[PDB]
Amino acid sequence: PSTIEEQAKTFLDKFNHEAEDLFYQSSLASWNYNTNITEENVQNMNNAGDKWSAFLKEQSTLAQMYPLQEIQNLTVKLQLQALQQNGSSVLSEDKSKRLNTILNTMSTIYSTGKVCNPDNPQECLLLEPGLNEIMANSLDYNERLWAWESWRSEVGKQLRPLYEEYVVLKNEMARANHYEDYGDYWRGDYEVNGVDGYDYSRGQLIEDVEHTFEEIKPLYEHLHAYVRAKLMNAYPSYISPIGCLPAHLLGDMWGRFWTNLYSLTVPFGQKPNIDVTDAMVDQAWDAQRIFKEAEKFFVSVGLPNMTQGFWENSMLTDPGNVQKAVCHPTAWDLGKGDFRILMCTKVTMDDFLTAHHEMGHIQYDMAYAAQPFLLRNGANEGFHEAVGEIMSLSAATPKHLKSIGLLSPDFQEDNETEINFLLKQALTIVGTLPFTYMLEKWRWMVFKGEIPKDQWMKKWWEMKREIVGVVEPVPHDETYCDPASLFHVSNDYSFIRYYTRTLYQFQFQEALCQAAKHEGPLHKCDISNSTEAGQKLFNMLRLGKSEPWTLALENVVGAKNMNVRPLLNYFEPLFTWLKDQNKNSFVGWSTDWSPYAD
Amino acid sequence: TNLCPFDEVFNATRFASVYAWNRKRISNCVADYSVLYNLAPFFTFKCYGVSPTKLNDLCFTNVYADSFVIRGDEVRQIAPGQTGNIADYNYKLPDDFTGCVIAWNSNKLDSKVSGNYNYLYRLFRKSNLKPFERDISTEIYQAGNKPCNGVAGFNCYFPLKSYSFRPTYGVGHQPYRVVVLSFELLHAPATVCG
Ligand SMILES: *[C@@H]1O[C@H](CO)[C@@H](O[C@@H]2O[C@H](CO)[C@@H](O)[C@H](O)[C@H]2NC(C)=O)[C@H](O[C@@H]2O[C@@H](C)[C@@H](O)[C@@H](O)[C@@H]2O)[C@H]1NC(C)=O
Ligand SMILES: *[C@@H]1O[C@H](CO)[C@@H](O)[C@H](O)[C@H]1NC(C)=O
Ligand SMILES: *[C@@H]1O[C@H](CO)[C@@H](O)[C@H](O)[C@H]1NC(C)=O
Ligand SMILES: *[C@@H]1O[C@H](CO)[C@@H](O)[C@H](O)[C@H]1NC(C)=O
Ligand SMILES: *[C@@H]1O[C@H](CO)[C@@H](O)[C@H](O)[C@H]1NC(C)=O
Ligand SMILES: [Cl-]
Ligand SMILES: [Zn+2]
Repeated sequence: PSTIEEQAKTFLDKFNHEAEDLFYQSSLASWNYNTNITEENVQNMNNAGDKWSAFLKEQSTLAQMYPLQEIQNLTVKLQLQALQQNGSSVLSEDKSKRLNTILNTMSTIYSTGKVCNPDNPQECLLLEPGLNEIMANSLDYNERLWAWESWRSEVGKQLRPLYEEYVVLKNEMARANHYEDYGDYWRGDYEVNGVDGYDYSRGQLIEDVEHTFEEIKPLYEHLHAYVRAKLMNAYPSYISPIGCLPAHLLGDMWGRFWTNLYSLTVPFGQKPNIDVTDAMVDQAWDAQRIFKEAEKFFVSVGLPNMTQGFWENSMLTDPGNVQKAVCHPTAWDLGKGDFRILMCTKVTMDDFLTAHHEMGHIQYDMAYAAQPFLLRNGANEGFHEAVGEIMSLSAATPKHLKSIGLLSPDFQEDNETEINFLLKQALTIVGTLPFTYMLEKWRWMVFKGEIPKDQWMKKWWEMKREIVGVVEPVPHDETYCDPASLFHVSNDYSFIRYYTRTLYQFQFQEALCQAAKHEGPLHKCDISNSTEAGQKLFNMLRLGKSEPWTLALENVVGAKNMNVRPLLNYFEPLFTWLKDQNKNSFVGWSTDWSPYAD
Repeated sequence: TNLCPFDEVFNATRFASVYAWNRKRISNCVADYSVLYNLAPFFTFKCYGVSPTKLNDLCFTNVYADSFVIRGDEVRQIAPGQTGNIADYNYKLPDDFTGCVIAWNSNKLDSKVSGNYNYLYRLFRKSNLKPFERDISTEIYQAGNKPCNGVAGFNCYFPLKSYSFRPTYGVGHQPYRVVVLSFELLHAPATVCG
């Protein structure tokens, strides 16, 4: 007599063996292309990738013939559910094809969209590098305005009809899988059922995101007020002391991060910044040494060294000029004990921190390789990135840099270099939080039906002005689709992951630094040499996604939910500084001013 | 007084799959077991019962040499009182085992870039193996409660799975060659010495 649970276990054992081999061939084929861009390697990548997708669809369908309702073992149930999500294959074949066409057309418009200067019809720019170089480096108001506007009017207007059809089909797919819409389907990533004390509902994520966003508002308003005041000094005729910031003056194509405003906003503009690039060059470091130092970092907290295969098979430098490579830094888990990093490493401080971030992913990947295939991931979509981020926090601190001999002991840390550092951090980390929440709230509301088609762009800019404190420099009607002018929206990726990641990373860093007995402000903390910190982290890393993410979080930080207090703790010295700087300024924004309303 | 043909066991070009493990019976020869304690890189040895130095001055009636290939991760199962796919379904050592297990990494010989599918292991079986039992049957494993009639399908699995050996696998997934030495003392005279 053979139960369904016993039948499921046996089915998963077969799947695990077949999956691991087919996935390795796809991952390795992907590797050979990204490291050696040739027409031949595109084919092999697509052949092995297609064999992998075809196996998955076959195994998803076979998996559905075991009912979840009749499984008690939760780790079996989790694996069955993850393979059983057939996604697009719940639609008719006609609608699957329509949707996949739409997705592909939106993706290639985004990546091949071009604007041409209205002086030369043949001198044209793509987003990358052309328009992005304008938006991160230009100080000229009209040049930035031209890039911002023509990107949204040339490419975004193309995506508007496609995006309308994408919502309809994604909602049909979501509703046929018994979610209430595609947004609810995305929030499914945080769902936990059947584990008493650790359950978490899809609707609870909206509540926790909004409740935590309220507590971030005061720090954001003061950051916004300080930035607006400094830009008002640079652009006196373009910025109102009570209005929103114009959306094309934020340092990238969307105002997604405010990193590049640093040079116009640096609080103490003559204090030396910390850049250890010149010391690395003086000391003859290469890519090898950087990754050796990052390995020394994780070993010092009790995690393993890198495998022998990691050193032999990774690509840590640009492969010369004969072969071309995709140089975006990525950590690779191919299975079968094979872990690699791809990175076109230059001898700079940024690439030193990036090496630590990327090796953090590998550390996460190695620790859960003992889980079954389908549980080998971060506990939820925000965990992996959070693990990467906290590695670069420690590696960049003056304490760590002095410790490894890249920073002179005679370097003097004071009030002011910390305020400068914290401001630069805040421009990246805190400035993106209202951008990220606002964008995802808009998509959620569109998928729910709360924003009719004829009010998409109207509601987008009302929410930009009201939540983000940013205003469009040119009125946009409904022929526009400005959200889709951002990669993640037109390439069909969930976005709240950048919000939850940011809260997780300071929760992790606060927990680890307490375990490391760190003295003083949280932002000066280096967890190096703390085997207690390394162990506490490892107890969550090895879980993969075998446990509810709420439990995984409790393991590191002793609390079951996302929490803003550690983030505010990290930025408290800046917050009190901003509050005192702003005592002569207006804090907050009026939504009715705009650059074009005169 | 001929020398014991261990060379054709250890230096053999191709080992058996562990589900179909190979046994060579030794007789009427003199073995110098101190030939081990040497070739330190990736040769590991673990004896159960009597020291290698001490049995080189000892005589047995029959010696058996069992050889096969498994993943590095799985070598720990070639040991008494262990469980897992290998110890349950492919090669099982008895609780009261009185012999030696030699293992070495053979990535250079048993993996290739397209994947070596020469080596198989048994993944499903109704019951566990009795010690030193071999099962080479290829009958379709019945997981469900319908007969399979000899074709793979839903709940009907071919029970032999291929390792996939590629040279870029981690050490735990690389191939290891294993030799298992059993020594027995029956009523008949001893003919294997040192
Ligand atoms: C859910 O199914 C799992 C796999 O079928 C169980 O794990 C297996 O438990 C066996 C107990 O006899 C053990 O030999 C196996 O090695 C182990 N396999 C794996 C991959 O872990 C699991 O049982 C729990 O987990 C193991 C580690 C032991 O601690 C058991 O005593 C546990 O009950 C099953 N869980 C439940 C709640 O039934
Ligand atoms: C790059 O790819 C080509 C064919 O795709 C191959 O012949 C060549 O050896 C590769 N180069 C390296 C360094 O692997
Ligand atoms: C990793 O650390 C262990 C412990 O010292 C050591 O034996 C092993 O050889 C190290 N691995 C490498 C590749 O150095
Ligand atoms: C970690 O320990 C080593 C050995 O004492 C030391 O050289 C290094 O500076 C330590 N790092 C920190 C940050 O204290
Ligand atoms: C296997 O071959 C090597 C090299 O020819 C030799 O040193 C070794 O002794 C051989 N093995 C046995 C068991 O004789
Ligand atoms: Cl926009
Ligand atoms: Zn990352």
